[PDB]
Amino acid sequence: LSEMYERDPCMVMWWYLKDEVNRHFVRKLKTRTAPLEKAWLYEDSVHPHAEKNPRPLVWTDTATMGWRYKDPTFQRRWSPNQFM
Amino acid sequence: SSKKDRTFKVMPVPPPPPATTAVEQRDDFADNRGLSATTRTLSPTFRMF
Amino acid sequence: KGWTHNPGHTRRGGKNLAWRPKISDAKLSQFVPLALVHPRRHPNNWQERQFNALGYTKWPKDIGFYNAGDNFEVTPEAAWRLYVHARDEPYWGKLHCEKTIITLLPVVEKAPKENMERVLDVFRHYLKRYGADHYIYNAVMQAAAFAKNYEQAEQLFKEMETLGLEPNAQSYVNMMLAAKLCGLPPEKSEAYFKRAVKDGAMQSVMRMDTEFRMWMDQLDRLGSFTASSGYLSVNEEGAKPMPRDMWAIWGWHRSESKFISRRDLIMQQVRARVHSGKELVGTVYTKTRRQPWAKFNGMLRHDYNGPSYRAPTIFPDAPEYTNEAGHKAF
Amino acid sequence: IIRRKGSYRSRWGNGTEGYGAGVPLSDQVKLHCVDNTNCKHVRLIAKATAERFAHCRVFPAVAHRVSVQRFKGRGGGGEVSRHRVKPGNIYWVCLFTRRQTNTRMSGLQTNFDRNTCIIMNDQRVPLGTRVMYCAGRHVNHKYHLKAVVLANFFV
Amino acid sequence: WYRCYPSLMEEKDRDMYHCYYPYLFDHGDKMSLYPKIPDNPREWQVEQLQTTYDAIREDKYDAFVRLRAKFPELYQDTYAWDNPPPFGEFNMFYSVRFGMIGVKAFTCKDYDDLGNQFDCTAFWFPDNQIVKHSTRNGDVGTDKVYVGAMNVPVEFHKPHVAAFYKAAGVPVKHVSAGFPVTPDAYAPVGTKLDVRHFKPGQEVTITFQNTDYGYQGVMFRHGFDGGYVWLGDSKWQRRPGCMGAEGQKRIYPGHRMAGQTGASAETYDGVPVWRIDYKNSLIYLPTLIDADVGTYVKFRDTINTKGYTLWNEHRGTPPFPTFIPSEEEDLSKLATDEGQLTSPPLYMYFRDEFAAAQLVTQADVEDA
Amino acid sequence: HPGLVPRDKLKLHCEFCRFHWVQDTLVVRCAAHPKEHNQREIWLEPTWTWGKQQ
Amino acid sequence: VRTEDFFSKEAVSHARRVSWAPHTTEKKVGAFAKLSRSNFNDPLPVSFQSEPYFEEEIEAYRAHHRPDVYVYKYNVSPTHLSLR
Amino acid sequence: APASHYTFANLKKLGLCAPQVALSRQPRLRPHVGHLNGLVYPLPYYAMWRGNHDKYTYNQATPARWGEGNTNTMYHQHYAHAKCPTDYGRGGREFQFLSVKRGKLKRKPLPTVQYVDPNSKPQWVFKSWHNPLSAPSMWEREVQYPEHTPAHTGAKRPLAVVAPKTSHKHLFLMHMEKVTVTVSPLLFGYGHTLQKAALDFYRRGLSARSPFPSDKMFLYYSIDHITPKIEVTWLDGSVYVPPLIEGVKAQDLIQMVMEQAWLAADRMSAEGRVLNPIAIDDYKWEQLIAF
Amino acid sequence: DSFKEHYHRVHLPRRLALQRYIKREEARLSRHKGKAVAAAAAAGVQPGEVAYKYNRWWVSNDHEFVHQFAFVEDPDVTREKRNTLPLVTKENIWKEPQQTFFLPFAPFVRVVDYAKDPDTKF
Amino acid sequence: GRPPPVMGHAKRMRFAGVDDNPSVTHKPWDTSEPLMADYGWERGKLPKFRARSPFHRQQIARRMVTELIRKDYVIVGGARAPALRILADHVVELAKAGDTDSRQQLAYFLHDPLMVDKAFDEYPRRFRDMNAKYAMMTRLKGRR
Amino acid sequence: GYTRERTNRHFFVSRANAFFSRLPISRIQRALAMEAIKKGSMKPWKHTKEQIIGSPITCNFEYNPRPVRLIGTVMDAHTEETSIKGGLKVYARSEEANMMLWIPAGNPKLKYEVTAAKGSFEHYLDERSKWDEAWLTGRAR
RNA sequence: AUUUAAUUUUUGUAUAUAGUUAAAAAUUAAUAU
RNA sequence: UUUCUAAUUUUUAUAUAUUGAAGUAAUAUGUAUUGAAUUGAAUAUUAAAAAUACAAAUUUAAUUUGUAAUUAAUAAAUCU
Ligand SMILES: [Zn+2]
Repeated sequence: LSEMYERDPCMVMWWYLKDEVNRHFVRKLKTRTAPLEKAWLYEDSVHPHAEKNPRPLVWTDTATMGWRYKDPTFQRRWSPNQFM
Repeated sequence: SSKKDRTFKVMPVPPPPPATTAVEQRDDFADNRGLSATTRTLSPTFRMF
Repeated sequence: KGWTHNPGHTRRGGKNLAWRPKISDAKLSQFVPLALVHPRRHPNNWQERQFNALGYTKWPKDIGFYNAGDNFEVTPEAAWRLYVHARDEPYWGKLHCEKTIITLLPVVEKAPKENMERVLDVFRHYLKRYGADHYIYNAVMQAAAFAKNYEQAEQLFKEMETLGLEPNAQSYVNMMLAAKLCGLPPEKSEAYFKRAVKDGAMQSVMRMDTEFRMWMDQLDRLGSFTASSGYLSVNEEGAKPMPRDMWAIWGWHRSESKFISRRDLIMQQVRARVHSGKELVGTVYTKTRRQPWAKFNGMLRHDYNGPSYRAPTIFPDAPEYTNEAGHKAF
Repeated sequence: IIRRKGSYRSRWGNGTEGYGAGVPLSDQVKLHCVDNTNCKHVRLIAKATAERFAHCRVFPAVAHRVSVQRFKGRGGGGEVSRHRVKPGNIYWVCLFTRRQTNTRMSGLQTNFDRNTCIIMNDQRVPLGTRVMYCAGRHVNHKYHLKAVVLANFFV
Repeated sequence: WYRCYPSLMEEKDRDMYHCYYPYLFDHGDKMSLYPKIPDNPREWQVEQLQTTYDAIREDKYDAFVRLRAKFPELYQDTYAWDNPPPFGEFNMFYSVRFGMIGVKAFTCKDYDDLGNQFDCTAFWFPDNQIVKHSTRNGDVGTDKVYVGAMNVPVEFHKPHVAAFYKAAGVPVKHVSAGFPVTPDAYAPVGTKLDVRHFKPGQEVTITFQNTDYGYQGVMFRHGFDGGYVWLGDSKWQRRPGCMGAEGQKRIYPGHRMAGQTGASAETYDGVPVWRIDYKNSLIYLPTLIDADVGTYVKFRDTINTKGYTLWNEHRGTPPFPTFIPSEEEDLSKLATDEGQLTSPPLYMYFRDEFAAAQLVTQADVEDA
Repeated sequence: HPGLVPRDKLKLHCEFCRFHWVQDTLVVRCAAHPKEHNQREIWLEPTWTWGKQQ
Repeated sequence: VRTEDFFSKEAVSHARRVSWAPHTTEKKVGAFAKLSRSNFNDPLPVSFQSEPYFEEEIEAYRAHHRPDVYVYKYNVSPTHLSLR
Repeated sequence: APASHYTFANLKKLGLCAPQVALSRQPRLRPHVGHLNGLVYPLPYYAMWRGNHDKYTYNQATPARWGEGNTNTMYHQHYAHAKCPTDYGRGGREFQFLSVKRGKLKRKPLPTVQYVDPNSKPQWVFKSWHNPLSAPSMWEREVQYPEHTPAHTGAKRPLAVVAPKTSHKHLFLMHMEKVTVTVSPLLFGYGHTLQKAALDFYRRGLSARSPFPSDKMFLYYSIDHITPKIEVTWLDGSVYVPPLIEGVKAQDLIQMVMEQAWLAADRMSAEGRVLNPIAIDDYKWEQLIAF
Repeated sequence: DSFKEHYHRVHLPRRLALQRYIKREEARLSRHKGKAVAAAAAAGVQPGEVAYKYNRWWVSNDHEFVHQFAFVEDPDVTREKRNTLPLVTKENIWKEPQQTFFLPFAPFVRVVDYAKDPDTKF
Repeated sequence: GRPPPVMGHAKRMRFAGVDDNPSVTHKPWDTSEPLMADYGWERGKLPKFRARSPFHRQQIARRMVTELIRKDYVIVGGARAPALRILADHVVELAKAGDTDSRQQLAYFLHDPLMVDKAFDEYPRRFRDMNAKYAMMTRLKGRR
Repeated sequence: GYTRERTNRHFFVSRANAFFSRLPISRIQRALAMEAIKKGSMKPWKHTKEQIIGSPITCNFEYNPRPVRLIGTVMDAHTEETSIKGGLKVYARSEEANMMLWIPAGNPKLKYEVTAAKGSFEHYLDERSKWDEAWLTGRAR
């Protein structure tokens, strides 16, 4: 992830949006990417969008816990399922 | 095996407002307080009878 | 069944040179940052969790506030209100009292009349508890200098000899500083510095004419509080109730951290105040050789889930929480 | 086994087409030795997996058998002053010339009548006294000349 | 690529105790040996000796700037510390001049003073002129100079093409290509380049369309073996072998195969220059290129040859922007006798024989 | 340097044989007999990842 | 003919070196050119692989028994200033 | 004023051969022949360590360990005083062997010496590698001014700058001439006090281990509640009392006086006092660790 | 389009619009610093400038000389190229043939003074 | 490099320059020769229209020349036309020369003797002043 | 994955064979070969017959021991004019060997002076049979 | 670069003797909008 | 699985460090005995002797020297 950060820090962020937009909208290609091209990644604060007046995002992180790394391609074969 | 569940899971709760009541505004599983602590904005206008 | 025209194991797909450079991982691994610091690994949720997870407290601005340099300070007129309260306490040691006076300086230069009795009441009381020392003399002399009452600096200095106390190495600087900021020319600070060199209380390794310059060219870098030239002439303080970076360091390594849990700050102040049968004390050798590189380097249990949760040290605070002003900058 | 790869770019050609031309004389090519020895060299088979001048006798020390024609005529005792090659011995031959157009970096391309050689010992010390033939300029390298003392003159 | 990796210097340790010269901390206004002491004194961390006169630094630095003046002969190369190279002037490691379009014209065999035969292809530089100067959003390292060639009737170009040259003011040129230059190597739109822009000892890089060969099979396109002549082989004299392995099922991309065999843009990287007929605008290279006569071939410079810059001090310095012949000089007077430039000896020794080291003199021939 | 299969097998054979945190792996490094008495705890390579060495 | 490396280091920092000009027996013109006839040694032991970090060292006479001379919570020395 | 390259004749003499930059069969090292996409500069190898590409180059953020790209806004006690927060550069393998920028150059002028009156001609003391670290001409100023010469003390040259930093076991007579230790047994104390810390220093000095001349140390019982004094007198007669800070003990005082012994013997060597050979070498300099 | 190719075919005209912005703002900052004071911090000294870096010659951790190359192309000098005519080339350059066979470097101490700065190698 | 980049033999293509290179092989790249059986897509060869054999192609070159001479027009089809017009500029290059070498070098080539009796009479009178391009190749519109 | 393999831009596909009449190609090769008969590398030839045989005395100044001097009997005459080709293919029968070698005729070290009046269609056949008998009986059989 | 030469340092080390390199050899060059 | 609807089982679970304790001193049954070419606490075996504390080692052909001198270093306090 750091060797990817040398190349472009914005790509480290774009890889993860793709993983949350492809968390439901994988089915058809049009809706797989059309959201992705709605966010604007900037490795620093300066950005051309004062003319759009981006309203701040009143949001505090919910999980104080850390991020586990779960392999894409991890298969959960059986779930707690009441019928056991 | 099965299809992956691609539904829309609900999002986790926002943080409650700071306490500044001293009424034990912090307590979660108490009889008095409904879970939601949403004293947002022009809620005083929503004056209920 | 041999002799291929194409010798070598040049792989087929992995050729991009950006995501797979043709460099032997033996020679490429030495760049993998195993001490990677800037893409920081401490979110902002924790900065407050790890605050309270030390036992630290959040005071309102008037009592104190982590300043622009993330160094907790006490606000004057909140310092004196401690000394008003805990002067009788059994655990208010010697250097506690003088530290009160030093905090009373950025007001005794701004309120030279209403706060020049606090200094003396710290002075007059300090002698009643502890006989008479240099701490209280160097401090109150420095306080009398900032009050621009140079005559009081002279009136304090001549009592060091009157009490046998040989004027300390500072007791010249407290005077050198006084004779300067009080509008008096040199040869009233020079004649003081030249006293110090002869008595060996101060040491100057240069021709005596130039060390005195290097002295004053630090004593005008430190210009008075009411002037507008120097560092003390700056009044801007970073108002912060908690330091913006709770894991900052003041050494070389993460285990040389800056903010230490109360329950370890105490077991530190213990060993620095007991016998030192392992590490020598008062010497530039420091037997305990710093090697914060050869120490442990790996994410623990508390580097992933974040700091534990100890309930904030917070006051039910019956006094009315009234907000009834905006106070700032002393 | 110096090979090439016919690809309109790597291609031996035939000689007659510039330096590094072609045909490095594969394993067995029945050379015609010319030392002053028992080797009567209507045959002396080659046994090393290459031979040439651009391929540079300088480096390889090309082992060669002797598919003997083994004398014109000799006689005496059972064991004599050893210059008389046994019919099957293996010797590191020093190729002199070729029947093939060997272009050089001077544009001079020489084609000789018979491709010859001189038997040399295991230690590159020529097993022969004189030499009854010429030798291209690929000799004069300190590799063999220091033992190939200029048995004669070159071309 | 070992011996190609330059000296490795980690960024984390390019600090004061490393700098080969006195390390200089800037304060925004003036350089000074010491770190900037932040004016808000609260900003200082505790136990961080904010230095204002360090008798160890100041004296090591006193011995530098004084001794450079005292004994100048010795410390001459240390003057690039404070006297940096100005812009222009052909910086050795920086400047990159453009290249000139060319035409393959014929082939000749040429020999040195020594008898080294060079198959020399002689390229004609018909009419090379700067047709337009480019960029990419005015960025750095993205500056390109375009060079015309071969003055041509305005009809032989399509009207949409010729309407460009007519706009630029240059006479309409048959062909034009874009060379990357470093901005200090520009010229005015309308500069007529001349062949002497190259130096007889240079090493040029040529790019052309290597001669088309049609749709050649695999034993020609690449080198494939295959097929005994009279030893069986029902129908297999030239067909390829197994394409995939067995179970990949997916002809791994990159299988060599049959193909169109070579009408592509080819490149020779470091071919040196042999002669220059600056009266005929001919430039002779000691090589054979595989292109039909008339193949427009563009000539950059070879940039670095064996870890060493081409245009360095010891080895020739180029006519930096481009060679502009003097005003007294013209070519209509002189003849091919005088218009001929030649190169140094490319090969150290006559190459039919070996180097003087391997050839042995009679002294050892008389080994005794 | 023979990986002493568990950490607990580590023993300081020489006076100069001490412990060291060579990147999260407790090892034994000795100036004397430099590789002769060297021991290194068994653990993942210093630069592993989550898909290669779990 | 020890260690064929032969100009393998050729490098000593401005720090951690000592000075610049030696000469064997002769003088240039300066009427004082008795310098060294010096020696050509190895740099300080293994350069920074052992100690990548160094703490700031004051002049010796400023180092030993560094006196505590303060102004309002700052330590003023004849050369150094620091927030105690 | 030599020639930096061998000449053909010079190269030919030794039996060597001229290196080909030419049509040779060899590699003719030129990586970037196909990989570097864009304008490539005649600096030989400025893109190899990155991976021999020129790809990304536009981002300013890079994974930075201590003292690299964006670390400049953190306080690291080393890189605080060892790198100006401006010049901090890119990541490790993304080093800048060549950085090209656009804009008008501003070459700020060099700094000048502080506390040095202009034109004041200084006497020059020349140092170099040759001097073994034992040499006094090694640990002191190089350029000796009349400004940094203490005259209130007799000094022929500004004092030393750097001092060796090593731990001293024993109180060997480095250059002292008389080490007196005054106490007042009228003062009393159980446990570690200054009375105990100074009196073991007498034992630790009089020890059969320390090479200190046992007959040159003088005990002195005082009366008037004199805090334990330790007074050392050097050959020049300038007495020195190591300050007995509370919590001190033997190995500190044996360390204080011995460490100061090198400074004080330096000041004696500055006034012009000739110095003697010292037997002990507390600073290991002629020693190597063997096994 | 792949993943990484996508992110660029989306962000390629999003970085250009970003830097072309700053320059377009760089002209704004270049205005209100005309009538303003000499220079602020303002990301340096705040003309369109590049300060010089005296800190470029390093001796790396392995004791080997590492020089940083920094070239600062002047926007006013380059346009001063694309207008004027370059001077006629000196005849001592082209009428001389460039040497082919760069010869290896020979070490040397400068003069009778053995300064030479490699520290050694013998 | 020193040897040609593509060694002794390789067929470039239709529509390819000569790219002269040092080689042992012989290439004409010129076709001034009269009444020649050099059919091919090279430069020194006239276009080889299709036929069963280079013999039978020569047999088609006979009855299509002896029918252009017999009646001054022949509506010939395809790649025979560019291959015939060069045989009409050769017959006149044979009929102009006149010497009894040529009159046979056409007698060997024409199926009928009266033609070689005609070609040598009208053509010296006809083309006495034209020196090349004796055959006009005008294309009819409706493809066969 | 895939690859172009054919570049048909207007710069690469265009050919200058049209505009090539601007260049007097051979009249350069004349002068090109004229600057090699002046340096002394070559001496003019105008000969079609009268050169099919002669008597060159080659002086290949090979640095090997010393210049090699081989009496020879030319049998090529490769080019028939003073141009760059040259090509004598002298037979040269060194002492016992037979070495059909052909001189490029432009080489400064490979010099040779032929003499006419022996250019006999007989003396040529004299050597051809001499090299035909040498060729055949040299295969090592 | 894996069919090894000749230089050159065969001295360091010890019973024989190393190590960057260079020449030569294995002879060929490569860009989709 | 008639159809609209409602629902309590969720490809989100906590990962072992603070401390290269390395200064502080001449000795004294004694170099025990045996086996040993030799052995003195550290060849081999033998190990419950003593007195005025320091015999399971490194070291040396043996010894002496010289390393070493049974210590603060509370992860437990769950984190939601
Ligand atoms: Zn050990």
